[PDB]
Amino acid sequence: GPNVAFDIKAQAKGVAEYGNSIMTAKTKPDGSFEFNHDMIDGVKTIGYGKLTGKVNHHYVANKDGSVTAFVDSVTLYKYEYRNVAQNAAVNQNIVFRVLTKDGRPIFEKAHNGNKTFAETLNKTLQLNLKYELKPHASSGNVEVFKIHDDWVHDTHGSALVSYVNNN
Amino acid sequence: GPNVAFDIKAQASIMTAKTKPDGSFEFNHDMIDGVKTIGYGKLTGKVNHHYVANKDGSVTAFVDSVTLYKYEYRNVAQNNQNIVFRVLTKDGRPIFEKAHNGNKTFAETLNKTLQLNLKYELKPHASSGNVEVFKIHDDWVHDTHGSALVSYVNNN
Repeated sequence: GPNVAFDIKAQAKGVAEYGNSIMTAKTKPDGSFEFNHDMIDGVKTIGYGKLTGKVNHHYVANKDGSVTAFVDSVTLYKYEYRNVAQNAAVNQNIVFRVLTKDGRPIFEKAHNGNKTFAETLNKTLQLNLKYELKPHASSGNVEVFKIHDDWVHDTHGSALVSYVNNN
Repeated sequence: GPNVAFDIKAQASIMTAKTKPDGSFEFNHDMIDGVKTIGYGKLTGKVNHHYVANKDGSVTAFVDSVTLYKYEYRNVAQNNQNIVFRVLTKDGRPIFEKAHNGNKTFAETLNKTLQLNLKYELKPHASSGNVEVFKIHDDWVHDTHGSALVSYVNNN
């Protein structure tokens, strides 16, 4: 039967590809995963974010030692954020987004980073991918969704005129 | 005839003069980065107003419209930054929007007149108070955008 190593990881859009932005998720072989990120304000850590989910996949072993990996879909369960300290970039806000491979947003959460919370997504995104894998073959890195974790600084203002009759 | 003091200010980073009594103005703003200023923005325009003296001592200030000429940006320090400058009417309709990364110097021409059609009948020492004539957004995003990537290796 199969002898497949599964992983999931997150890499920031650079180009980069020097490997420094890569975060490996805690995973199980059934596809379960969990990403943890430190949120920086940026004098120190103000909180920890956690995205949980599961890749739905299954494997068929062949006689010759090759295997077929079916990557059916990927489910996102929760996004949680645990505030630890007060945000000292006090006019900046955080936006966390998850999007499909194709750029379509499916979750968005804007917040100031000072409140703990948990949001439930329970969103399954269909992939229907198949990798025919010879001995020692790798699928390589296959995007299954996108992530945005942004700092927003919004100086919103208005132009005010005034007139005084000095007589 | 008319003795009226005109002013224009920004309230909510956005500094407020220069101003001339004919209504011309410019707004200057600094983009900050850390505490090492990256560049300077400047928005120029003119308020279109005029004054009618009454026998009373009283004056009517007609605030007809405001014209926006240009938005200029000057990069002073080189270098994942989206910066967006917007101008909107006092009612919330965007009339100009510029996204940029901050590394290039540029000028955009707006030449937009926003009709105001306001009138303040001003008795001696009366004041219009603060009248909003348009809005500005000088937003700044630090992007960390990426992908979740799965991988499968056949270890046979």
